[PDB]
Amino acid sequence: AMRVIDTHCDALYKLQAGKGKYTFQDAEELDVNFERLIEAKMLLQGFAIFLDEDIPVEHKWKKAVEQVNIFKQHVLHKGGIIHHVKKWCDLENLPEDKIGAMLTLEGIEPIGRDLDKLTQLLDGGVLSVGLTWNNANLAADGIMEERGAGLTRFGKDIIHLLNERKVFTDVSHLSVKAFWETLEQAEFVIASHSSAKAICAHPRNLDDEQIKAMIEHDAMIHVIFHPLFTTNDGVADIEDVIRHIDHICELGGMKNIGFGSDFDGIPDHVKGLEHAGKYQNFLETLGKHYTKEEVEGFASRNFLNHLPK
Amino acid sequence: AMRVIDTHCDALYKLQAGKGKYTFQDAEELDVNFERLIEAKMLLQGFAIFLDEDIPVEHKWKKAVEQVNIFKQHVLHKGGIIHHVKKWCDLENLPEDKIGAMLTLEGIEPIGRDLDKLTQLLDGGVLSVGLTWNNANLAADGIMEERGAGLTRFGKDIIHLLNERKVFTDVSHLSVKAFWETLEQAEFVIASHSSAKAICAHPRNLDDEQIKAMIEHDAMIHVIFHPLFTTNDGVADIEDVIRHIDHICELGGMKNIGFGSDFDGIPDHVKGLEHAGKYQNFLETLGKHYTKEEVEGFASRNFLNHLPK
Ligand SMILES: [Zn+2]
Ligand SMILES: [Zn+2]
Ligand SMILES: [Zn+2]
Ligand SMILES: [Zn+2]
Repeated sequence: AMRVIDTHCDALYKLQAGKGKYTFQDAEELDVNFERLIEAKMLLQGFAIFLDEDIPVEHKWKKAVEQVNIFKQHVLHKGGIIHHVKKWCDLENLPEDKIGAMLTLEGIEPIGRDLDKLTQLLDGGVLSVGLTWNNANLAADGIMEERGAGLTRFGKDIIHLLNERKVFTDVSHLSVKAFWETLEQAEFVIASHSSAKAICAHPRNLDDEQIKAMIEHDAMIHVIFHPLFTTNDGVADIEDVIRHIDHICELGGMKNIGFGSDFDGIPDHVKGLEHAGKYQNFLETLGKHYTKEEVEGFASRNFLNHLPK
Repeated sequence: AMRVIDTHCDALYKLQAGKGKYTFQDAEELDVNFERLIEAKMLLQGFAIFLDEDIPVEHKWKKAVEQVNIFKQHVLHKGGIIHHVKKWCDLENLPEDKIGAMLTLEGIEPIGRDLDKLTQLLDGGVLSVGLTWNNANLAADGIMEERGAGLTRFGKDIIHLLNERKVFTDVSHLSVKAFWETLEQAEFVIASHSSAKAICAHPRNLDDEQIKAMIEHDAMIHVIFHPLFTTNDGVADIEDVIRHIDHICELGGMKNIGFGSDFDGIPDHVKGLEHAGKYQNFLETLGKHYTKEEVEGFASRNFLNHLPK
């Protein structure tokens, strides 16, 4: 039984937007639903808290908390199997029949200038935080901001707290400058859903020096199943995804690769990776390029070897 | 009788903080109150919209609308004499017995990332906009942010809107980088309350190169009545303020100088200038140093030669 850790899906965002017309148990419009987790044989799934950039700055904090309660009410205890991983020890002591679920924060927009709002979310079980989504915010510039500046003092204050609380600092949407400053400050670095710039040149992807630095830093790179970041022409199959894994391995990152699908946040899908239920198929295909020992590394063992401590 | 244009006071912030306790007509706590505007022979006073940095992000818009309402309800029409300058033509056509009052925005924090909220403020009469106060925000870094970055996409979009609406872009608290990028983007530039760094080396002040650039751009520099920005030692009298005026004149900016007191935002005052009712005393001292025609330039004519058109 090849169990799977996936670091990033947008199920919370989709449920929230759905206004009840979607049930987490079996909605077919959700790449990540309860049935599809079982079928994926998930060990752990990360659920991102993420608000539309058009949610007014003064409603952000309320809508975030709402997504959290959607998690607590809809996702948790589903079928008596979904278990809340609120701390890394909850993960290391999870049963074989239970599936772990954790919360992650995709941009700090919901917290304004307030570190107590962040502390609240951390007390709620948030185990990974990305300072930015695509845009400039109070902590740093995201990757689509042309200015591409690094961290503010507020940003550094945030990371200092993440370090203190054994929470991942997620660089996936971070500007190039922010990424580098973050590596300097953060103790536990992850890229929750990124691929390799050398294979697909989207600004969102990691260049070779950044990948080497991640490896050197002992950080995790979780490759994304989004075709816009997989191939330059934006149309991709499973083999295309594998070419990104190949690239990171050739840079020496065999032990630093995991999966970060970005399921439910995908406008278009990779052929054969249409939803979390297609996971074991993906692993079988992967298994023609990598030993089972290596695939298990990508699937869960690398991540489990990199828990904040 | 020489009339006075002053581009910047914090009466709205004080009024709001006073929680109804301060009457605009004559409160001693208000550096700019009605009786003192009369004594000053004010022609036009700028009223800044400014929130404590500690106001949570989700309440900023509300607190700002509060200040606009304070302006409309406590300031306008007082004595049948205070007249709303909502557009520049209201200023050039002010009836003889009237005193003009205009709104300005001291940092774009209250609008979140919503350009429409800015459009509302502009429609309500904001005629000058500083992108930042001291801190990083969604538009640019302020002068006290270590990162010291320039304009974001949002900041550039704001300036385009200000250009189109014939509104001043105010660089008084902008980071050095943001200052230079703003001179590039903004059609109508002002420093609503800033002095000369060569005289007083505070980081908020303008160095000779910046001043020469302001003059070249045909921008207005309004000298401040804050001791902290007036003398290196923080203790100042009227003659100390005049040194800044002299300095700018020497750089060739006699026609680009006006006044920006920052009254009501000053913990300790320039001796002799403790409130707006001392303004004529100020002009009397200027008159030792400059012809009457030159003093009228600083007091109002210069600003009146620089209205956005
Ligand atoms: Zn997302
Ligand atoms: Zn995303
Ligand atoms: Zn102010
Ligand atoms: Zn100020």
